[PDB]
Amino acid sequence: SSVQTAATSWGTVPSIRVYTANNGRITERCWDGKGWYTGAFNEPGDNVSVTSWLVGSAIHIRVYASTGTTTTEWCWDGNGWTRGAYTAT
Amino acid sequence: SSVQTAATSWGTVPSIRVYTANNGRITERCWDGKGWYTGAFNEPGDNVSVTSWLVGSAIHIRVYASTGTTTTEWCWDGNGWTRGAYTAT
Amino acid sequence: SSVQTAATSWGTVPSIRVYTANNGRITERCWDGKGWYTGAFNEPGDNVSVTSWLVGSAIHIRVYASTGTTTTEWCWDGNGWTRGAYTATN
Repeated sequence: SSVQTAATSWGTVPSIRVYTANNGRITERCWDGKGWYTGAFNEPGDNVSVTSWLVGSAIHIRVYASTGTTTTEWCWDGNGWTRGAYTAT
Repeated sequence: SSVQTAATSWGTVPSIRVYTANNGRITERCWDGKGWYTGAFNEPGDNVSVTSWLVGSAIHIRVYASTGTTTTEWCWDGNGWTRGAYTAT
Repeated sequence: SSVQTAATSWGTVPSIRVYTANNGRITERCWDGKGWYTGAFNEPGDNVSVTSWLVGSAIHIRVYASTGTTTTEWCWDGNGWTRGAYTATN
């Protein structure tokens, strides 16, 4: 029926990130005040959720990507996407 | 099969907005501290996500409404819902 | 197909809560800076969304749990999960 999205934003501009699960893969579109561009995030998933927080001006993002019942956390902490410690049980 | 929701909130009261995709249409329920009422947002979609931010006391909301793989951004900036610049590619 | 999740976070640590709808039930995993543990939230639902806000250091969470077209709001205000006033229509 349809793609599934998750969105987060931060700061005053703001920056926005929209994650889209489509056909088994999640990709990312980004707005930093001037226009939309494709982000670095690209991971398997049929479902996605996201949360983010600032430490000063530094953004931290957590993306929860699920296939089946297997949910992987992906972390942005300023220097690339890394696999997080999240486990579902 | 079940309806799909997205939620955002802001301020200290807080205000809450809950968007529900049901049978191809997304509608909005709103809480501003006293009770729930039906909001102005009404757009096609099978899937919904949302983010929001304050500029001072002014709320800005972005709702991402998807059908198929077609995602439309809807913007609240204080003066009605407008179509945003978001594109998926 | 897959499980469906919703996530929220607050504060500087931060605390994170991830809600997962799986096979008709929503459960909660929690991070408070040291590790992940299973939270108190456990309610029926095929779909979940969440929002939260701080009042000072006190967290308030609202989880919207849906089955069919019936959405129930669950509230955390420091003293257990309670059913909220949310209704989907008049």
